[PDB]
Amino acid sequence: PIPTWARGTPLSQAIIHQYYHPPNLLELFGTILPLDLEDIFKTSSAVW
Amino acid sequence: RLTVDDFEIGRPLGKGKFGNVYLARLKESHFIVALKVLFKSQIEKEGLEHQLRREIEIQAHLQHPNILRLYNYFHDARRVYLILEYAPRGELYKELQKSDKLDEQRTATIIEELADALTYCHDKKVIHRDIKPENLLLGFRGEVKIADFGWSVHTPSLRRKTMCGTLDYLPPEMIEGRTYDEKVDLWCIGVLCYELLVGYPPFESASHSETYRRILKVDVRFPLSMPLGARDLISRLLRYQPLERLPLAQILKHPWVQAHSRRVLPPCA
Ligand SMILES: Cc1cc(Nc2cc(N3CCN(C)CC3)nc(Sc3ccc(NC(=O)C4CC4)cc3)n2)[nH]n1
Repeated sequence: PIPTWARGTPLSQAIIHQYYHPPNLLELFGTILPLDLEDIFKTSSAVW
Repeated sequence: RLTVDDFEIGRPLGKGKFGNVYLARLKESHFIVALKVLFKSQIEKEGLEHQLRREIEIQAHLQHPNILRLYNYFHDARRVYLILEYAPRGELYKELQKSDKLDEQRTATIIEELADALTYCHDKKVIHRDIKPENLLLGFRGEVKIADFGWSVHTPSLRRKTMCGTLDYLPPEMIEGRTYDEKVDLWCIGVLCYELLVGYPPFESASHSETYRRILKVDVRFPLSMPLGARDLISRLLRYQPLERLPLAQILKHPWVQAHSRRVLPPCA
């Protein structure tokens, strides 16, 4: 059973809405913190 | 802040083909996303700990309308969660499979969009190394979203050696084991442009070995129906010598791209 928001005309309308009314993504999702492999599990490529 | 419980799941995407990917939305704001779930056990079993880190750092650093956005990631004891942009028209490969090929206008538009995204990437010292139809998703108005960063690398020096990508798209300098730079991406734009207009890639063959030889010889065979402007663009990108290839800035100004591109920019503000 697929939620009603996630198909048909309701998804179409929400997609339209989101596309033309973009939100503030920062306050919605925050900064992306550096990935700490030690906490997750246990060269020039990091110089931005 | 964010955890699994801040999202409602809508439905699975891609039928397992792309892993555990769901249409979802924030419970509060109803902002729609693709949520990708990775099992840590499975990452560890495939020793992809470092590839995960790489992919996330690169994706985090890239904000462009033709690059599929990573909004953020989080993790619980058992899983890693990527909060990715939802591309509502899905896969270019599917779109390509409807007609087996694309018209000048849709192709030109994709070319302009990739040259723009990759200008942005190269200016940040990111080389993609795997541009091809199957790595591209489609936005609300049909705008290309570079969606896979598996072979991508951040290299300030723009010097690398690793064999990367996909057989039919491999540039000659990689096959030759030379040092290479950002110009591997220009080669792939050329292969892509050919494949979208013709329906098959230009070096395709029955074996890996024969494909390698076609690539090294730049054995491109244009069908007679190929529009003249596209033939020009492709022949100027599919060059053996990397520096002879049409640079991104000249791709964007190419008369065929100018004439047939109908690129739209996503709204903002
Ligand atoms: C990540 C992502 C995926 C999307 N959108 C979609 C959309 C889609 N659709 C199925 C076909 N209808 C007609 C439209 C919606 N089917 C897939 S099936 C699919 C699922 C995942 C991926 N790719 C990845 O997960 C890679 C990037 C990490 C590609 C296709 N993905 N937006 N963002």
